[PDB]
Amino acid sequence: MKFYIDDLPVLFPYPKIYPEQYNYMCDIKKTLDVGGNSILEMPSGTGKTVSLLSLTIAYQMHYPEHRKIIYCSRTMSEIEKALVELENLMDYRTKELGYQEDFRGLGLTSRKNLCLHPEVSKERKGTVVDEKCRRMTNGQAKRKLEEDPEANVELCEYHENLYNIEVEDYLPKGVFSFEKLLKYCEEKTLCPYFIVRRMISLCNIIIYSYHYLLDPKIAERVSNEVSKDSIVIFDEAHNIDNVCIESLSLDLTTDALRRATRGANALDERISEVRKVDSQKLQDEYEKLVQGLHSADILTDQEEPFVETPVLPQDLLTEAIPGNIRRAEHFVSFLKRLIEYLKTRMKVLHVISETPKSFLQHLKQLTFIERKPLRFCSERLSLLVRTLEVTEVEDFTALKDIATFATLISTYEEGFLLIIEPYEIENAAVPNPIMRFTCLDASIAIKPVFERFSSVIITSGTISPLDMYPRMLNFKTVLQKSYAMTLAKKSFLPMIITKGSDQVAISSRFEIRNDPSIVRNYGSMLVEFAKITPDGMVVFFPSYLYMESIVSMWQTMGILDEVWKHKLILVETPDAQETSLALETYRKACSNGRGAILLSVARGKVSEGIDFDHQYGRTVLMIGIPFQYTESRILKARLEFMRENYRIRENDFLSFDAMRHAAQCLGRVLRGKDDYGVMVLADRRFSRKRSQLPKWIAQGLSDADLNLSTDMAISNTKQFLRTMAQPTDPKDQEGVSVWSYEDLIKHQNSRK
Amino acid sequence: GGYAWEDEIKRSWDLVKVASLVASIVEARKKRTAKKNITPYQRGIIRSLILTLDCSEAMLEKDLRPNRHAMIIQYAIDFVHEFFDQNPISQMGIIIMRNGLAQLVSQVSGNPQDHIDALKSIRKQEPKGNPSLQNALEMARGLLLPVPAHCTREVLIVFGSLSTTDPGDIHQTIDSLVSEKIRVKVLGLSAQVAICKELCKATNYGDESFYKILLDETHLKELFNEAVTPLPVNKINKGFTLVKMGFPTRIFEDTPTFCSCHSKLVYGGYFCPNCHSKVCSLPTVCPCCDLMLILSTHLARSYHHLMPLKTFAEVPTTEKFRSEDCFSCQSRFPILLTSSRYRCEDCKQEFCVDCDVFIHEILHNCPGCESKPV
Ligand code: SF4
Ligand SMILES: [Zn+2]
Ligand SMILES: [Zn+2]
Ligand SMILES: [Zn+2]
Ligand SMILES: [Zn+2]
Repeated sequence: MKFYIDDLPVLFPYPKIYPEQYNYMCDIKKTLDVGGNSILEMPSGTGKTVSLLSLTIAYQMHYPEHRKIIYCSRTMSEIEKALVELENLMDYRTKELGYQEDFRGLGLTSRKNLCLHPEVSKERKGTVVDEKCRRMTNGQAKRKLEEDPEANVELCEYHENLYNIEVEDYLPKGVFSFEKLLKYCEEKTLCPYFIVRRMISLCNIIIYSYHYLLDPKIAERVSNEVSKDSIVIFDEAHNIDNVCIESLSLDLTTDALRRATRGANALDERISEVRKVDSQKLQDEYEKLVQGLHSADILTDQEEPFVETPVLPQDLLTEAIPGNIRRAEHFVSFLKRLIEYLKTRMKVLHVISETPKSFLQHLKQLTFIERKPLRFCSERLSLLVRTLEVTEVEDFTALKDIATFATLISTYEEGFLLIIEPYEIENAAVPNPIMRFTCLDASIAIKPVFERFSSVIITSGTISPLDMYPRMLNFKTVLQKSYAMTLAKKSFLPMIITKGSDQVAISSRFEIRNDPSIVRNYGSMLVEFAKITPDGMVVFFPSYLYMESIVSMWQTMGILDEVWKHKLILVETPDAQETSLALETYRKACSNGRGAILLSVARGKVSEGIDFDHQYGRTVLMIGIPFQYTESRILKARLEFMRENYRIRENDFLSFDAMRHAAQCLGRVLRGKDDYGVMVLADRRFSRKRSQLPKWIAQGLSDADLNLSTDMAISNTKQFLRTMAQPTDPKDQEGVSVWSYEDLIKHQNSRK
Repeated sequence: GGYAWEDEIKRSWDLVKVASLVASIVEARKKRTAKKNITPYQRGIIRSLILTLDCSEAMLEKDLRPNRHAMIIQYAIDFVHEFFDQNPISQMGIIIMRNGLAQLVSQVSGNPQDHIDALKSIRKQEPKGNPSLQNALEMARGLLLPVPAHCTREVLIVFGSLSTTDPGDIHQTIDSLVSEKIRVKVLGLSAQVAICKELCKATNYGDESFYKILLDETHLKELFNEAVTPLPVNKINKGFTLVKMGFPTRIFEDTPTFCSCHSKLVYGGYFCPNCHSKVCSLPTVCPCCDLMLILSTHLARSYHHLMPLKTFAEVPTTEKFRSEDCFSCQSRFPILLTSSRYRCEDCKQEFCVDCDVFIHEILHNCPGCESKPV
């Protein structure tokens, strides 16, 4: 349809529209017009991506500013979904407007997902792919080939072919999804990875993950290309704090330090070899360093620094190199003794928690390394590696971690904490000391985003409570509200089971994981629900270890045998590819009527973007509250930091952290208002957590379902499933849950 | 932490404490609105149905008295009697699903008695094993292969399980069914099944109203009954043609003679007008010349499906009325402020509530319309 807002014409790609979408669209426009940040929570059963793209894209095309749009997701899978939705809108707009307006939309991901090279795309890790692509695209091969054609160094045909054409002609006007982009590039032998990166500045809407916006290692390059007045959208940002924290975190192990020493020795040997034969390169680099130039000046735009910057760009010193690490040999000695200091600190016998300031003071005591040279460690190492002709960097890879540690610890002093534990795994014959550099304040990584950009929209399906996020992340919002879906007939049945058929309490507490009574009760619940669930049944466990243990007990007890009769069993695995294969098989079984049951982790890869709409998801079995591991040094330190700074109680945050993951999994079963399913939370502790659930889920949770039994819950599930199968009366939903064009005009007139 | 005992007493006696004629009509008025939409849709009178029944472990449940198997078989016997009564010139086939296999229990034939005997025998065996839609659909596809192009190939499936185990790819079978122009109706028992919904939708030109799930035993009888009526044909699916069939003449002989169909001595039979061979009963295909033999009564049974009687619209009490008694039965209309008169627009004659149901359910001609001379 094509309806009107106060002054903005927006073309919706569907003939019908939900009341929630119009209200959601109206609120977004007001936020953009008034400027500022907002937190909008909408039910997962109503089209959110289409509504966001429809209004935002219409907003830029109409207003003179023509503000660009920045869409941020949490995983690459969501990027493709948004792009497909993005393609849907433009196709509809092109048909309605009679012409294809000038519009460019691209997604941005890593080389691993966009490498068409037959030999470089067959790797099992993105780090190796980047190194090989850089070798063929750094420019050393091209320069060597130009000087001497006989050189055996190879190039990438896809990268070379781009130089023939101009940047503006890399792709035709329109929206190119990853599936479409690869097909188009393959037919013309071009590199999608370089096409998108060189084309970000020309895209009306650019879609990437949170890591490309929060992680300084890869954010700085992309952030420099995007505009400053563009619209920023945070989709599914209910776990944005975790992304922010991990952006400035590091872990060091005894093996890493041992490998670092080998790399340091190799660098010293290489420097000696270069000195004997080619000493002019060292002098040229030294002369530039004395002047005061940094990696940005020396390095060409075609090449990239060896060590990605680990700190935010605003925290990088703009002064010259301190001088202690100005020369190659002196820097190596500086680097070497730093590694030795780290090694001796790993021989502790008890957990030691220390602030960065204390660590620096002790370092300045045992050795004579000052704070300022450490801040330049990563910057200096990249220059040295660049000038040493290091075509193979397998040995020097370990030194990247050491350089990252030095810059991070010497840069930040507040909101960061260093943990040294003699036992990485408490259940180990021999101690395995580990050193963890942790970020406690999640607002540090997101602070630049909220200041650089004027308008930011934070939206998700299960972002509740909305007050905590402004508290946890230091920002203020013009408006924050949650919508309640106006569904004529209830489509989702949320229930809480506090005990089994025997009436014995059931919980997923780790200390009682190996309990015959609790395990059997959960297994009976799993079997009983599989009996009545028509097509698909998804089960989420608090942790992978709990799933591994409980599943094994079920196999011995014979519970899995009963499940095998009615549904195929697919289990999430640590290997990403195997889990993806399981999802394909799980979907195939549901489609063909064989029936399948998927066992996954509530905090795993499946829960972070994979949706089970319609037949795939009909019953969600939440086995316990997905609580974190309480006896963790990282979590305890963060809890204390939040308590002292933001006055957030430790118990409150723990409940909030677990509930958001439980709700996250709950909301991955509804796509439209015709989708239905049953959501069961199996733990005695969910009973008092009704107020903590999202508003649209709490509304559907009745008082009688606060504490149910396995037998009682099954009876309700059977009755609910039977009712949902009946033909819905159209008149019951003509203008109360779905609106036509005429109905929308009525709403506008009545409100005005 | 006090228990519920100390709180108070339930006091059940407190719960209970100590226009109507208009309500009875408005419900009747609303119900007449639902049936007001009647149009002469084209229907395929000649049908070829393959009744598929589920006999698996899931059919041993006690949801339906006495069990799903017994009730479904019991209703199946009822379905055969009603189907052939209103579709005399159609044929039926019966298949069952047992032990993950499709078992043929009745070949395609126009004799209702043969099907009844097969269903009665099935009533004894205990169901078990897993169901297999692909096995049943493949068998149904084969059974419908030797059918003329003018007949409507249909398959009614009574599914009771929530899962299906198949040896091959079900989607390929669904595609073949669409290519063969077979139409599938599924009557589920417990809940929607993803494959069943796709089968009913893609096989019926996208219509999603052919996959029905009951809510009680009363509704199940309605679902079975609704399938007896011929299914309207699609516009773009044209198979118009002329079918050669004859009208035999009954005889009354003094001595018995062998029948050309069963090779059995029978006193009286109908002589085919093409080869003079005698057949015990009708309607059946002649065993010699392969020419369908039917009586004029059989054709007349389907006229009402081609010229449905237009619904009767209520008359508001504001206007005056013609007569105080029903035109057809002269049943005095109660005064009751509401009216019970139903008028036929074609003839504008008042009818009582009793006749209106009878005229549109038992009879198929408006008594007033016939009396009216043009
Ligand atoms: S230029 Fe593109 S195709 Fe070639 S190796 Fe690099 S990422 Fe792969
Ligand atoms: Zn005979
Ligand atoms: Zn004959
Ligand atoms: Zn009457
Ligand atoms: Zn009449």
